[PDB]
Amino acid sequence: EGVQAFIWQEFASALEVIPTTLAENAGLNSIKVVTELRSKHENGELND
Amino acid sequence: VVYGGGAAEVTMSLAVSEEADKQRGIDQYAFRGFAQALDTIPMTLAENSGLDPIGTLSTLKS
Repeated sequence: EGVQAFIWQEFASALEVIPTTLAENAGLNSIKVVTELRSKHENGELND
Repeated sequence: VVYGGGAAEVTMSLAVSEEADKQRGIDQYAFRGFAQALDTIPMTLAENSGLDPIGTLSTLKS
């Protein structure tokens, strides 16, 4: 609950460009792929 | 007739983000972009007036 926290939200959002770039190079839709990254990670803590 | 002063922009912005929560599809980020784009005019008024933009939009949104 601070302005430093609002910067950390943008820090977390901008860090997701690496799997987004992998989706565009592979031709897959980034939102469909990144939606699966969000769907499997709450249970899968690593190696996903 | 409508009351301006940044009220027309923010009142049209929060509803678009609310619709995106159930109308997700592929265009979920498209509604979020238009919701954030409408709020820029209040932030433009915050820059010219010399006030904190984040505190202003946080108080108006809440």
